[PDB]
Amino acid sequence: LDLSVKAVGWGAADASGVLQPIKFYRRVPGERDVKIRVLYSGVCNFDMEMVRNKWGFTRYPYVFGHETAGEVVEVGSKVEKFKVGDKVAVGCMVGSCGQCYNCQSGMENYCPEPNMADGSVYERSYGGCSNVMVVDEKFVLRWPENLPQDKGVALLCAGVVVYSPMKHLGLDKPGKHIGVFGLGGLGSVAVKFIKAFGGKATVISTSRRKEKEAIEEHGADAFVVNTDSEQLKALAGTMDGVVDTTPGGRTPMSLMLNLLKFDGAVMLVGAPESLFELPAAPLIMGRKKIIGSSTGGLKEYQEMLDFAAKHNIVCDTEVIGIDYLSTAMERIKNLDVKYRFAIDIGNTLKFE
Amino acid sequence: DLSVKAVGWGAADASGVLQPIKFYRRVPGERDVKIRVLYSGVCNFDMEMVRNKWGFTRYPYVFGHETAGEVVEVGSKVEKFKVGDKVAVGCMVGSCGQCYNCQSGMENYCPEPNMADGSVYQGERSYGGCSNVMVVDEKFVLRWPENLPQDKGVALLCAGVVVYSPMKHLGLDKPGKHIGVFGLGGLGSVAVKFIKAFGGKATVISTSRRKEKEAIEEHGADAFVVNTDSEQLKALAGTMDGVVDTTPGGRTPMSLMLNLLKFDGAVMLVGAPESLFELPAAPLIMGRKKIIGSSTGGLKEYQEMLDFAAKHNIVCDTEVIGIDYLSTAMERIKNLDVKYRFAIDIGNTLK
Ligand SMILES: NC(=O)c1ccc[n+]([C@@H]2O[C@H](COP(=O)([O-])OP(=O)(O)OC[C@H]3O[C@@H](n4cnc5c(N)ncnc54)[C@H](OP(=O)(O)O)[C@@H]3O)[C@@H](O)[C@H]2O)c1
Ligand SMILES: NC(=O)c1ccc[n+]([C@@H]2O[C@H](COP(=O)([O-])OP(=O)(O)OC[C@H]3O[C@@H](n4cnc5c(N)ncnc54)[C@H](OP(=O)(O)O)[C@@H]3O)[C@@H](O)[C@H]2O)c1
Ligand SMILES: [Zn+2]
Ligand SMILES: [Zn+2]
Ligand SMILES: [Zn+2]
Ligand SMILES: [Zn+2]
Repeated sequence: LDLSVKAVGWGAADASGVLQPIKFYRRVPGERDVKIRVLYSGVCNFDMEMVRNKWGFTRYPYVFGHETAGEVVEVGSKVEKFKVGDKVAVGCMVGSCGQCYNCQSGMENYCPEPNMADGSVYERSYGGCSNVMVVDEKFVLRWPENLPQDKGVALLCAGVVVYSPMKHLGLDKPGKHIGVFGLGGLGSVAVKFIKAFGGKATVISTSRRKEKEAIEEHGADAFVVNTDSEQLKALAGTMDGVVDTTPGGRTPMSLMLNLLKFDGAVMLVGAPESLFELPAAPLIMGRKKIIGSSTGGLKEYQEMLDFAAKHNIVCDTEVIGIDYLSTAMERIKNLDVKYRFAIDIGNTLKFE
Repeated sequence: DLSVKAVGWGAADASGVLQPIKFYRRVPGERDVKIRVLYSGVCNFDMEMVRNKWGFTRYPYVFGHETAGEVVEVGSKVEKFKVGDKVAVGCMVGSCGQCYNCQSGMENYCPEPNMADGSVYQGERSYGGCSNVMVVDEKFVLRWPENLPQDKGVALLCAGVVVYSPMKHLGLDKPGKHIGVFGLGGLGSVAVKFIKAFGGKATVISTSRRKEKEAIEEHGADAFVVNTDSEQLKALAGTMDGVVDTTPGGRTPMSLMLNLLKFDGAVMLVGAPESLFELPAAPLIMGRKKIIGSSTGGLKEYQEMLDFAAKHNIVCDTEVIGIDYLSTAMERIKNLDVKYRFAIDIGNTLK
């Protein structure tokens, strides 16, 4: 009896970054392992850049996927969390050292030795844009019954990235006024989380066309175009926090600091592109802070999903077949999707 | 009503030529404390303010945010201070008293602070503590601990509070923490001494190789590194819970300070802003690191800081001078030729 787990995934074989199918094996499920039939895989800006090795974290062959939703088809004998049939998800990590202070305190995303699903080096692994995953139960998330997997799968990226810093800073309280720069996947979900927390959300966007969806769909309290200097001046000193989802350096730090109240925080989550110019005087005079954040701990992933489910929050998602992946990447780059693609792996990814 | 006849030192205009300035203080109201000034600290801030370096200076200008003296009179409703008590006044003599910051004891972040030296941070016209007498609302008067000398201690009102406040806010005032300190002057040296007394570890990064001995032997630093020693700094990557930057803003690379931090580390900027920092986002994001600024402290923090310094016998290295040396002292302050602060003996030399 051949036990091996045959898999196929999409990514790049070479540094050229040309998208291709990649055949490989998953390990046989150990006693604590969960074998997952992948139903949906999110794709985002991060994946699009990783395939071209924008940041030097990519090892080839490279199968992307840090946004994975599926169903349990097999469990190891000592698995307690999940049974066959259960809907589950996997985020950016499939392992950590488990003995460092970060791991002990539930911040596995800041383990010095993370085991990334897509194998990014910042074990040799293949990501969730594949037919099947085998993952230790610790790193598998329970999927809430009331969330659809197709529209929800992007929460694993869009959701956790914004939820984690807001919780860390204690901004997830009623009454807080939070500004959000850039209304894409992260931006839109941030607005929806802020409203559900009982806060007030202001959107600053480069796209005037997004006013309607910001106000009418996401429930933002205000929408401001980034070039509207007089309106931005008027919002000086009004925000408990600012969430910057724009590429690092594309929004002036001086603007973001000026919008903050005393003790306010700028939360940088966007991909670094260029240096910020940082004036010290606003930080010092206002005891303001700038903080960065990447993904979230395992607990935060689960809490985020449970929260989204409670308030019926999803990410605006376009569901596509695997054969459209090349075009999807182009649309991601051109900011021509509202706001994320989800790949229907379960129905469209096939062998040979 | 005006009453108390007063003399202070400062400048009449932007030339910054030091002179005596004659004025009157108000009669103590019911909540006021009249203070005979015994010592006044002077520092970089004062030296620059007299020349209006930053445009905050209103003339005539009598500096002094580091004032220690004794109570000679109190208003009828003051109970906390009695005649004869040793006291101090810091940078503020008033605030709006009704904003969230004021209510939560962070008067230094009131939108409408009343500065001792009258610097426009609006704000009421005032003359600072480099004067023979002060009249101050009891709320803004500090109790001076008996076991600290006023002459060597008065600089704590500036050097001490500025570094103590952010470390407390960030929870860095705990045993085991490793804190880096850029610039070993008044703030730097006192920071080291606080860090050690908190039970932490202090590394000093300085531009002056000659300060190695005093850093280790006098202040109790665990390590000393020259700022141009790239290889040593590389080796300290990822070791520090916090970095205190006392250098002028923009003089220390932000990339260096971020690189020195551990996961969840904080950069604390307290130095006078001079030029923009270049901020790379990647270290912040990857390490969940933070950059914060801080200015002076709340009234409670001033008092806690003094009480703490007293408990551990912490003072600032101070050169005590007469008022007639003030012109030369300003020059030495600018040339970084004092270890590390001047205190003026007002009580005995200002007539
Ligand atoms: N920290 C983490 O853990 C983490 C994890 C995943 C992703 N990220 C990063 O988070 C960022 C946002 O993710 P996303 O999926 O929402 O990205 P996205 O769809 O590529 O862009 C989000 C929005 O940012 C604004 N924007 C994009 N490019 C811009 C530019 N050059 N100048 C100014 N504004 C620009 C646009 O908003 P408007 O149309 O409103 O102007 C756009 O809709 C990306 O940089 C991504 O790499 C970070
Ligand atoms: N945030 C606040 O509330 C507040 C309040 C008062 C003062 N301050 C500011 O805090 C800073 C420190 O005060 P201080 O009285 O300790 O200052 P200082 O005696 O003028 O300078 C302190 C030390 O900083 C270093 N330094 C000075 N100029 C430098 C330069 N151009 N480049 C690099 N390093 C330089 C030197 O250390 P090394 O010899 O070791 O290199 C010097 O001994 C000043 O900028 C002061 O204005 C802030
Ligand atoms: Zn670990
Ligand atoms: Zn993603
Ligand atoms: Zn106030
Ligand atoms: Zn001072």
